[PDB]
Amino acid sequence: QAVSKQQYADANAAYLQSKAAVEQARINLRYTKVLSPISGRIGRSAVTEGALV
Amino acid sequence: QAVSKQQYADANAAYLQSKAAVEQARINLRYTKVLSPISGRIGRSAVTEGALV
Repeated sequence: QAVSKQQYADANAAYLQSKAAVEQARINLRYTKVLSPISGRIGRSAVTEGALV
Repeated sequence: QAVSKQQYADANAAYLQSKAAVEQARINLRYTKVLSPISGRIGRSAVTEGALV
């Protein structure tokens, strides 16, 4: 009881936002490595280095 | 828990200071009527009107 319920609430809210932001950012980072879904013969790239995807 | 214990302690302390300050002001104000301690004969006033005491 050294702080109000509100102050704890506000601090807990900010934390939950941060937790969320991390998890999304982690997923996007993981997607920077475009991986093969299967083993097989890959063909031609429809995309050249330096292109925007 | 809408306020902390410190906040309440501080409000309680300010209130109690107020009680003490009213009592002292009441006392000062009662003393502006200077009263005879006993029945008897009074002589000369050693102090005039308009004097400082």
